[PDB]
Amino acid sequence: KWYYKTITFLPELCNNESLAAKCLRVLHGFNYQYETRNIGVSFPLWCDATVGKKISFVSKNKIELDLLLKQHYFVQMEQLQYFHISNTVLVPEDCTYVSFRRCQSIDKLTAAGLARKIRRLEKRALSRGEAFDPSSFAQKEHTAIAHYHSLGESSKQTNRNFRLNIRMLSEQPREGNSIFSSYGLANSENSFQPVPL
Amino acid sequence: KLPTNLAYERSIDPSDVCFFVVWPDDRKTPLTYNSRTLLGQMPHQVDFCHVPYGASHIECSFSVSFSSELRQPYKCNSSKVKQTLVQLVELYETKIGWTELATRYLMNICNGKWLWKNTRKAYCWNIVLTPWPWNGEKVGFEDIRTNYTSRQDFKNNKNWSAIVEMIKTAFSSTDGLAIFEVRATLHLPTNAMVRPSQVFTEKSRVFQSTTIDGERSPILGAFKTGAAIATIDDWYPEATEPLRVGRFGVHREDVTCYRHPSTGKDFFSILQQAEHYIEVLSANKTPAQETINDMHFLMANLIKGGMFQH
Amino acid sequence: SGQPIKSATAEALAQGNPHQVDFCHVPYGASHIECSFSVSFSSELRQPYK
Amino acid sequence: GERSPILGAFKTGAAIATIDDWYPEATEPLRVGRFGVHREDVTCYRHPST
RNA sequence: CUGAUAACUUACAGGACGCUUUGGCUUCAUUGCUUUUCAGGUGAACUGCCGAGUAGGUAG
Repeated sequence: KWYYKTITFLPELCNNESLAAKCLRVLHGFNYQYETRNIGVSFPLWCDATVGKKISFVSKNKIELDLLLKQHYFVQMEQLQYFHISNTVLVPEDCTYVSFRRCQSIDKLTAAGLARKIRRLEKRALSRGEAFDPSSFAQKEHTAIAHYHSLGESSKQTNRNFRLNIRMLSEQPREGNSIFSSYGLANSENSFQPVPL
Repeated sequence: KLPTNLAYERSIDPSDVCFFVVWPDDRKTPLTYNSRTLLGQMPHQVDFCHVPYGASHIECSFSVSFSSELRQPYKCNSSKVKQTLVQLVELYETKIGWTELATRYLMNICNGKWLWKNTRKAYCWNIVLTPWPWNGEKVGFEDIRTNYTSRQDFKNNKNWSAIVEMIKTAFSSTDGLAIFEVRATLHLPTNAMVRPSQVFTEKSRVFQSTTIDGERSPILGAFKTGAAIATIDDWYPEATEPLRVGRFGVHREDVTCYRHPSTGKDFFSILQQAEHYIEVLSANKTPAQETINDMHFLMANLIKGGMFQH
Repeated sequence: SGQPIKSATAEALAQGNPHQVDFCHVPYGASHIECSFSVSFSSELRQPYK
Repeated sequence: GERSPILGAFKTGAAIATIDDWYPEATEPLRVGRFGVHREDVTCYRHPST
């Protein structure tokens, strides 16, 4: 019983991650005035490089789906024609069911991330005795990573520049009602919820 | 002029700059780095080198040798220009001594110019020379930001005169030699970037590495650390900053070059007036206007020096 | 012995030309280098070969 | 089973045979040859005209 | 508008039998390839939490 409003980026030359991140920031601004976790991300044109020009907001209700797509940002990028919002059409039966998963394992591979991890492990080694050597914690020599298309997100309450980094993968077309999260989802601590693309 | 077969051999000989992580237990390990590759879904390697958590500081060690290959050409081919160039060197040596170039070369070794970027966002960095041949204590330069800023800060008479002389005698004497073993200590902020030398790879950020105790470590080049010591050339027409000594005064950062053959200040325009510079270095007085500053540049090129032939 | 075509610009003389060279150096922490060979002297000069 | 630099068999023969200081004047020893060529000075001493 | 105008070469077939290329041999004397080299991340993907954990997750 899922509907979709795909917003395509028209202006012919633009960064897609810079828009996708902003779209998820405004989704994240919502779901706090209306404490809900119902709405997905649905990147339909996710290729290996430059995630495609449009993003939908697949959900069940279709009353919140269109509540959040009128929040004076999506509307303000409509008169100046950089967005093209759809008319909330239903998902067909036999679709491709993908899953956009925030990993967060990639954030703790960065040298800062490793340092942060070792510093925490140093703090909660208060199971006291040997002050374990930070000498015996070396980055291996080589890490083969894929694929994770990192989006330029940032914190509101603190002025910190983070980076949610998200992976596409497709199987098992049914679980939950819905589940999702703050920034849309296919991971958060409970679910591997698919998305009908 | 330019006798179709004329080469010089370099008089300064630096080595690779080996990095060590020294720990709060004053034990030292070879600094190692991470090499990430993004396995693009159904070549583009990137390297990251930081100071590991809970490390005391970094130790950077290398050696440099000042020798006497600038007195006579390696190959010359011509028993006319050989004695011309040997006369020009010894007339320089007698009239305007090795003090200026010796000081200029030695300052870059004593202020950590050869660290390039690693001194940026650093608290304290000290340099210790072990000179040879030498009878006494190691030459020390403590935190080189506060109390070693200008020439006069170095001329603290404790050792400076004892190590400038021995570079003058290296360039003066036949089979003259001075060997400095340079060790720098870098007190960086927690988890700070180390910036070593990068491999060419003709077409992102693959580092130049060596093996120490069976683990790979970044090295910050050999010819890299020679380019740093030879950044003494600020005699080019007007002046802004010191260039690395070349023939056509090349700036790398912006891809122009000063000392262009049009200006008549490149090495080949100045060299082809050797016969002129012989007579002006005989009579009193040589001006420090363009003539001394050209002799400095000509010598600077001969302390370097490949093949000046056509 | 003059100047070339104006293709040797101040920009063109500042392009980095790469060389490939074999580099040999003493590895860090080594005591010293040992160089060994053999030489033999004989009486092949008493009498011509041909 | 590892690649190592060599310094050469013919080059070490040239070093041992750098004894020829008898050529017309005399300054430094040459590689003993037929025409006692200097390698640094691209000229040949001991040339048949002499 | 042709040395013009027209034009059915056909039918059948057994190359076979035999064979020893051989002996001999010295390619050698001499040798220096070398000189000089900058690959380049202005800051930027952070701070926590859960977890026995260089495991695996987690908010903003």
